[PDB]
Amino acid sequence: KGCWKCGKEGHQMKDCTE
Ligand SMILES: [Zn+2]
Repeated sequence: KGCWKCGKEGHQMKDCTE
Protein backbone atom coordinates (compact mmCIF):
# COMPACT_ATOMS: atom_id res chain seq x y z
CA LYS A 1 0.00 0.00 0.00
CA GLY A 2 1.17 3.56 -0.63
CA CYS A 3 0.15 6.38 -2.96
CA TRP A 4 -2.30 5.78 -5.80
CA LYS A 5 -1.16 9.01 -7.48
CA CYS A 6 2.64 9.05 -7.88
CA GLY A 7 3.25 5.57 -6.36
CA LYS A 8 5.98 6.52 -3.84
CA GLU A 9 5.46 4.18 -0.90
CA GLY A 10 5.54 6.58 2.07
CA HIS A 11 2.83 9.23 1.96
CA GLN A 12 -0.80 8.37 1.12
CA MET A 13 -2.80 10.28 -1.50
CA LYS A 14 -3.77 13.27 0.64
CA ASP A 15 -0.48 15.19 0.81
CA CYS A 16 0.88 14.32 -2.66
CA THR A 17 1.35 17.89 -3.88
CA GLU A 18 4.98 17.09 -4.71
ZN1 LIG B 1 2.33 10.18 -4.12
